[PDB]
Amino acid sequence: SRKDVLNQSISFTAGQDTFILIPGVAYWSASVPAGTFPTSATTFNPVNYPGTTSTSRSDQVSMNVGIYPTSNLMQFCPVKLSTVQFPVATSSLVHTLVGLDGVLAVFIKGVFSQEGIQTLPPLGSTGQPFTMDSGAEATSGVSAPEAWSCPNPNAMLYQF
Amino acid sequence: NQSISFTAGQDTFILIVAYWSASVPAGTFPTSATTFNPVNYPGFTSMFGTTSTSRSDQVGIYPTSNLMQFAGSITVWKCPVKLSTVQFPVATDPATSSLVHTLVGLDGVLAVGPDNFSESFIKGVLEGIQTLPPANVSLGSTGQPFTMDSGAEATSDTIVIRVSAPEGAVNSAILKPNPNAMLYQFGHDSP
Amino acid sequence: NQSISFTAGQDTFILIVAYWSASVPAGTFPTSATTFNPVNYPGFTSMFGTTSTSRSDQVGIYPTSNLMQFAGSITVWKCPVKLSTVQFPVATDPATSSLVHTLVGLDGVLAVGPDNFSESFIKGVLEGIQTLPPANVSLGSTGQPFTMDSGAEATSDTIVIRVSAPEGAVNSAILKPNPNAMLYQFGHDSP
Amino acid sequence: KVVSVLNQSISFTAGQDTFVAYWSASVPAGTFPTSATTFNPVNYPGFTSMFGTTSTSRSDQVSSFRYASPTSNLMQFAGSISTVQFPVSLVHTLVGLDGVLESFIKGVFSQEGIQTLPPANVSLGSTGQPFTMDSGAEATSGVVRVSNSAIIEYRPNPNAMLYQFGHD
Amino acid sequence: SRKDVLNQSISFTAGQDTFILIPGVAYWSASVPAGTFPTSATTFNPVNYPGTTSTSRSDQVSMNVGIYPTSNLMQFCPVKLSTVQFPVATSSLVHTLVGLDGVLAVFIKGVFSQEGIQTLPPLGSTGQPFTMDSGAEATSGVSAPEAWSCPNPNAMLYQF
Amino acid sequence: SRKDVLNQSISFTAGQDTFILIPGVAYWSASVPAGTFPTSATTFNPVNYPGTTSTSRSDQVSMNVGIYPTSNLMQFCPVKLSTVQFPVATSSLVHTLVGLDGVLAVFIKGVFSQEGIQTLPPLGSTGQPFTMDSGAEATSGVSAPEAWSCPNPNAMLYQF
Repeated sequence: SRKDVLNQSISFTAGQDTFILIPGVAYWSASVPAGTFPTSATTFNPVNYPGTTSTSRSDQVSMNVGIYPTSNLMQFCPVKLSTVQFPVATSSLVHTLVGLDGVLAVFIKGVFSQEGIQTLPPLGSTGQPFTMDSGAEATSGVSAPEAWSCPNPNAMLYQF
Repeated sequence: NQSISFTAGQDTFILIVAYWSASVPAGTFPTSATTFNPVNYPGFTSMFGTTSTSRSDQVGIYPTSNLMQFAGSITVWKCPVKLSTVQFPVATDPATSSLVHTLVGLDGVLAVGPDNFSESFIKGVLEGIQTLPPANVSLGSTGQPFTMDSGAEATSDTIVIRVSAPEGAVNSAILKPNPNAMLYQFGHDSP
Repeated sequence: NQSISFTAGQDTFILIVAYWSASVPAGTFPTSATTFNPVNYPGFTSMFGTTSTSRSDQVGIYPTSNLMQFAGSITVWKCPVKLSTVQFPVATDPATSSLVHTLVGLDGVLAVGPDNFSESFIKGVLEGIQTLPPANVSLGSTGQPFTMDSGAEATSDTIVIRVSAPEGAVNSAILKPNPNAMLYQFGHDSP
Repeated sequence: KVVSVLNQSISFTAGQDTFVAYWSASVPAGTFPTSATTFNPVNYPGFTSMFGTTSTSRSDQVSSFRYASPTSNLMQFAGSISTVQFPVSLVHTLVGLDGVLESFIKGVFSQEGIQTLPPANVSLGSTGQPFTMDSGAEATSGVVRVSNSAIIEYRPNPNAMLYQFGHD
Repeated sequence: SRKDVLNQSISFTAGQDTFILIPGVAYWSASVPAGTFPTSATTFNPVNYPGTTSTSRSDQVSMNVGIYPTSNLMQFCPVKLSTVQFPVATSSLVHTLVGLDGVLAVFIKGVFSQEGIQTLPPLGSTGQPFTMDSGAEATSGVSAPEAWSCPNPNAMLYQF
Repeated sequence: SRKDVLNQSISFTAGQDTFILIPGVAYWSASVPAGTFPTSATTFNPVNYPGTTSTSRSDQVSMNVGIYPTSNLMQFCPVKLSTVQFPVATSSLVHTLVGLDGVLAVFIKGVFSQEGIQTLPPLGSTGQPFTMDSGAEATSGVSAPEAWSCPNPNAMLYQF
């Protein structure tokens, strides 16, 4: 029933090739250097549509982002969330993510088209091409040369 | 695909990923230690690589026997196989509960089903998974009746047969995405 | 046309000009040295002469085996064969680059294809060219996997079989203009 | 059963008028190509894993074929958008090709031994080509004007693993 | 787009049996003696519709000839261009021509119905019944007892 | 019958004052330095509408050029062909050209309005203010501070 909007502002990365990707989480853009692709060393910590613990957030319970020029006129994969079996030398089944390999390999007009999760890897043994994250628990769950999308009987969304 | 022959005294249990021919002596059923192997598809290891974690980085029969060996059978029931989960509490330091995989409901395999094909032979008719169960976990913890072993991953309805080769029988037959890789340029769409 | 038998231990690779039965041991695939011969058509040498340069101067199967030898297979994929060209620079005096012929894309032959017929056997189912490659040029320069040798020209989809004769098997079957010459007076026109 | 692209940002050489994905050179500004010039082409991503690598590998995965078919700012920009035979013996050569011989802003919208044309130990003068193929190194790939920064169903082989996802 | 016409005049061969055959090249008629057929020793050098090197002519890029009496009233195969493999004692693939065998074996009213090439053989080993030619490079690329037929953006034909 | 067109592209001479002048020959522009005029030392070698020897070209046998900006928005005489008598100390009559004196002496919007010859001088004694040329035989017969115009019975143009 939500209608996520986020008038986000950027000063983009001059030089660094910003690779922008994409439920509260608004968008994701690890900043990669010039010409290259996200290595295993590359990571982003997201942005979120604003408005708990990572053991609580279950208490309560669509596309077409656009990018528009914040600047003047002269300075310029179907991914699913898998998991992993891995034998231990102490057997588990924990989360990993495939499909990121379909990200590294495939102006001013701009483009419009279209519990416990905090740290996923829970690299390399996970099979993820690189490392995510969402940072601290409370605050979260294009080359330069040199989000607008979309209970229980005791929590707030029940009325609407 | 290939062309096959079976040894006397035994019956083989090939399944429909469509190559695991478990085998026990003639008349018998699989055991706990019944633990077979895969003999892979036409063209497999190129598709999902030599690297284990790279396993998701792209995303009837007829006899070959003569006639005066008149002896044999085929038998197919069927049972559904569901890959499910099972936890177990283990007194580690501190004590843990490990959730692991299991195929369940298979036990129609180990016995006669009501539905069948059974007359003579000569007419003819996720990431990380290696074995079920994997290492360090007992088959007896699962309660699924047997393990099936992938082994070398550098090499690596559910319908099972029962072809019974009695003693002194020649039992022989003809048995059988991410944008990154090139397969989009091979990919045709859904109609 | 004729009626044939095959030796144990081997599998033959007959092709569809429709007579070149390459043969390797049982289970194996052709080699570089796999180099077969033609066994010609009904009535050939009269048509295109005994003279080499005069080669353009006019312009299923069923078994023959019994039953208690119950053993065998047929296997047919298919792959297209395209006669193409290949050059190569050779340090002659002065150094030359010789363009020569090659059949390319054949390499589906050397492996399992997805599409097939494979169950038991007993049911049944330009000017100058001599060999590919010709003389004085290496097969390794071409990269086509094998040579096929015409030999004596005074005697002289592309579909290949795989009939596998295992050890101790009786594997047997029934296998198969210019105005100058008289054939205009034989020639009927296109409809 | 048949089997079923480049995003690349590039700036062109200043003072140098510029002609798998593309194979075209740059001349001096206002000038034309001659016998001295070849071009090192570019590729599609990752195709070599699908194609082949060697000095014998064209035709190991796919047999044959038929062919269906501005990074700068407004302050620094400038500029504008077979076979021949011979005595010493047969060499391939593209024939009739010679006829190749407002301003940059508005952009453009439009639709083995074989490593050199003319080949190794072979001259250009017999061939009538103005321009030389080089194809880069064969170890990576192979083959069978703008004057300031800017940007097919095949007959397969059945052994090839691409063919387990082909269609008619 | 060409419309080759050639008002050709002949004084024919009295005695010698003239065997007249047939892209600029207008017609071809090796003159053979009385009664016989073209031997391997027989050759013609063509005529051409008028209006370079044999390494240049690529710079730029339909039937019914008739024969009409030039004289008074009392004095009187689907061929295709093949090539040849031949092993060398030094391996090549060079041009030859078959179908000429369909030429040697099958008045005044007259008859109307219907790079590097200079020397082809590049005889006998070629399999040609006889020897062509076109003569010098620049000037070219019926028994007596005793042609009217039918680019690149830098050469002249581009406008029409 | 020809309709010469030539989509010519330039990067012009920054600094050097390009003086652009004007049958296959498309245009002519000797590049002269800043402020000055073509001296005797100044020369151009032409461009030509594309598509022989200089003793052959007789084998076969209208205005309004326009100039249009190839570039962005911030980085920026009735002549007749005479001849010459000259006494020799060895008497001839060879070619020279007058009217070039009416060339040395008289933005972005752009302007639209309106055998044996290879080296002519065959300077100074010729009376030409400066030296032409057409360069090699086969390939041919506005200040920066710091062509679209318009036989014999044996050559190709005879049909059209």
